[PDB]
Amino acid sequence: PVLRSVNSREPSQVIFCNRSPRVVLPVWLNFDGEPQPYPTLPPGTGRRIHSYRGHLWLFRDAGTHDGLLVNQTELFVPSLNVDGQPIFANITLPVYTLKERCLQVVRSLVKPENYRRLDIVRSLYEDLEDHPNVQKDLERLTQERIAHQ
Amino acid sequence: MDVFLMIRRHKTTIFTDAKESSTVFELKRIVEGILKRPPDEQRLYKDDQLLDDGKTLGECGFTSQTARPQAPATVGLAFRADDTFEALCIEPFSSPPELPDVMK
Amino acid sequence: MMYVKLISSDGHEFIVKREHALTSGTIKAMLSGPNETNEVNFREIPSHVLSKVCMYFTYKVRYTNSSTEIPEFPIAPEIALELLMAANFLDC
Amino acid sequence: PNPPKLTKQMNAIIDTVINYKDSSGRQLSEVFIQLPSRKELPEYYELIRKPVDFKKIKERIRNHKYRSLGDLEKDVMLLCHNAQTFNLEGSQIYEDSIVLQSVFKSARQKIAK
Ligand SMILES: Cc1ncsc1-c1ccc(CNC(=O)[C@@H]2C[C@@H](O)CN2C(=O)[C@@H](NC(=O)C2(F)CC2)C(C)(C)C)c(OCCCN2CCC(c3ccc4c(c3)n(C3CCCC3)c3nc(=O)c5c(Br)cccc5n43)CC2)c1
Repeated sequence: PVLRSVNSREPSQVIFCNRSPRVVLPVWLNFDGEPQPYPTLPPGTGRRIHSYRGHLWLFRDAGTHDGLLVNQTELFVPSLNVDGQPIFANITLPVYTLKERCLQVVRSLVKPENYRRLDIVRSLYEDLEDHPNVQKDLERLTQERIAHQ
Repeated sequence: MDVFLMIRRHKTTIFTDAKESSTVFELKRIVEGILKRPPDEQRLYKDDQLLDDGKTLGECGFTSQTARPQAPATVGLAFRADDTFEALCIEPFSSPPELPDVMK
Repeated sequence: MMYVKLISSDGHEFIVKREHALTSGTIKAMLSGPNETNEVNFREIPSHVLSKVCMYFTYKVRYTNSSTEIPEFPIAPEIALELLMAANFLDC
Repeated sequence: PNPPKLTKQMNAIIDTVINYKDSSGRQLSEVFIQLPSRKELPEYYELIRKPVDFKKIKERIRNHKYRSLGDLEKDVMLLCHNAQTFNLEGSQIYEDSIVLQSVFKSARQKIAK
C-alpha cells in the first residue's frame, strides 16, 4: 500500500491541537495501510501524544467522518523535532464547498431512510447517501499520490 | 482588521468588505462607484442611527466580531429622492417555507 | 474591482465582486451567454437563499489560503434544502 | 527474599529478551512491555484470564515472587501464549511472541552453561 506508516523506531512527540468546532477522530494508518481509530479530541482541546517519525495520520469529524485538515493538508507525518520541541498538528475545518456543507446539514437533520422523501433533484439523493468515509478518502488519496509519482 | 458588510436600499444589496479604520465617507465612495450617486446624495445607517462621514467603521460599531464574512453586518442606505432624503427602506428577503416533515 | 448583479426570483438585486461570483461555474457560464451586461437572473432562486449564497462566496474568498481558525459556515434548518438545491445548480 | 545468584540470572535472561533486536533493529519486546488498559481494550481482559507484560515480570523478579528459573519461564510462556491467543496467526505481534519465546529458551541455556 502507498499510504501507510513506515516501520520506524524514531520517537516523535506531537501536540494534537483541535482548532475546529467538531469532536475530532485521529486516524493512524498502520504499517499495512489500514486505518486505526484513536481516542477522540473534544473541540478546543489539545493533547501531547507519542508517535514515530514517518507515521501517517488523518483527522475526521468523530460523529460524521467529515474530512478535516491538519497543518492545512489531508495527511500528517511527524518529522524533525526542532531542539526537543513537540511537533504541532493544527487540526482545522476545511473551507468546504457550499454543496458539501449543505449535504452535512441535511444529513444531521434527516434519517438516511427518509432521504428519498425530500423534494430534490435525483442526483442529490445519491450525494446524500455518499456518506464521508475514511476508506473512500484513502482510495482517492492513493490515486492522487500515484499521479504525482 | 476587515469588516464584512451588506449595504441595503429597497431591493438592492451590495456585498462588500472594508477596513475597520476606514471611514463612512470612503464607504459612500464605494457606493458611488457602484450606484452612480455622489456621497452627499447618500445617508448611511447602523440600524435606526444615521452615521457621520468622518467617523470610522469601528466607531459606528462595525468590528470583526459582528461584521463576519459568513454573517455580514447590515448598513442601511437612503438616497435623496424628489429633492429630499427618502425614509430608510429595506425590503425584507423572502421567507423559508414550512420545514419538511422528515426534517422535523 | 468589477461588480456583477445577481437577481433573485422575487426581484432582489445582490451586487457582489465579479471574483466572488466567478466561484460558480454556472454564474461564469451565464455571464458569457444569456438584461444588462453583468446582470444574471435566477428564476428559481429566492432572495433568502441567494443572500446566503453571496455570504458563502465572501466566506470562501476570505478563508481560502489563510492561516486562521476557520469558523463553521452556518446554515439554519429551514433554509437547508433550498440552499442545497441552489448550491447544486450553481456547483458551489 | 531469593539468593543473590538467582536474582542476577533472572534479570540477565529477562534483559536479553527485552533488549532483543531482530535483523531490522526493531525491539520485538516494545509492545509487550505494557498491557493495553482495561478501559481501551476490555475484550482482552474478558478473553485472557491471566494477563501479564514485561513490566509485571520485572516487578515479580524484584519482589522475589519467582523462586526459580522455572517460575520465571512460566510467566514468559504465559505472556507469549496470551499474545498467541488474543491475536491472529500471521499478525506482526503474534510472530514477535514466537521469536521472544525462542530468545527466552536460548538465554536460559546460556546462563545454565
Ligand atoms: C490520548 C490520545 N488522544 C488522541 S490520540 C491519543 C493517543 C496517541 C498516542 C497513543 C500511544 N501511541 C501510539 O499508539 C503510537 C501512535 C502511532 O504512531 C502508532 N503508535 C504506536 O505506539 C505503535 N508502536 C510502534 O510503532 C513502536 F512502539 C514499535 C515502535 C503501536 C500501535 C504498534 C503500538 C495513544 O495510545 C492509546 C491507544 C493506542 N493503542 C496502541 C496499541 C496498544 C497495545 C499495547 C499492548 C498490546 C496490544 C496493543 N496488543 C494487541 C495488538 C492490537 C490488538 C491488541 C497486545 N496483545 C498482547 O497480547 C499483549 C501482551 Br501478551 C502483553 C503486553 C501487551 C500486549 N498487547 C493499545 C493502545 C493515544
